[PDB]
Amino acid sequence: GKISEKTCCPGKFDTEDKDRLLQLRQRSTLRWTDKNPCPDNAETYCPFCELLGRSWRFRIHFGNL
RNA sequence: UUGAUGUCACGGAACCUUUGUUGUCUUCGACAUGGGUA
Ligand SMILES: [Zn+2]
Repeated sequence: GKISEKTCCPGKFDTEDKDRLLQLRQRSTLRWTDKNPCPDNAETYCPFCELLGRSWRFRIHFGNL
């Protein structure tokens, strides 16, 4: 879970409005800590939650190839 | 030409069955051609 001096929480992969999602994850998620995910109203998010884009508005946007 | 907090599709052998095989003496004789003369 270390990345530089920071440590990543488990991320969040849990959506209440399931029917929005065309696909749902069937595989298990890899684990590295017992700690809970970052709060949904936090200001500061760990690097994994930045990569997830959880921090019309994107933080990391992938274009098509 | 995607939409985003969730994609094991490297998650799936074009695989399985089917005889290029059955039948046949390297033999042997009468035939071609269209008129001619009253
Ligand atoms: Zn986090």
